[PDB]
Amino acid sequence: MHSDLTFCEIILMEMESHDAAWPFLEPVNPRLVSGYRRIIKNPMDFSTMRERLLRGGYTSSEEFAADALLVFDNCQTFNEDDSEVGKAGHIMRRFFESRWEEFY
Ligand SMILES: CCc1c(-c2csc(N=C(N)N)n2)[nH]c(C)c1C(C)=O
Ligand SMILES: [Mg+2]
Repeated sequence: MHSDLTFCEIILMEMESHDAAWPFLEPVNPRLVSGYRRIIKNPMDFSTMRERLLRGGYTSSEEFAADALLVFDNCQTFNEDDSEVGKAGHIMRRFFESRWEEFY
């Protein structure tokens, strides 16, 4: 749908610009994060969804939502809930779930 994916733009822009978005704008650099490659099989981040979305690489809004949920799953997999990335991921995750349900 044009509408299904016109909305994925709105929310991704809103995540891209959220105060808590800083852990997720770029891919995690495994050279700098010991253990990340080993633990996180499928990395995901906002710039990667942005690339895929501009490219037309999403066919349904469900695919987009899967990529968003994967950012936060990988976050909670790797970081303790009281870590700084962890605290930021809970804010970004709660923002995403609520903004996504407000539409669907
Ligand atoms: C802790 C590193 C990390 C960042 C990140 C972005 S920027 C930065 N470093 C400073 N602000 N010093 N860390 N993002 C995610 C999703 C991470 C992990 C391992 O899950
Ligand atoms: Mg889940």
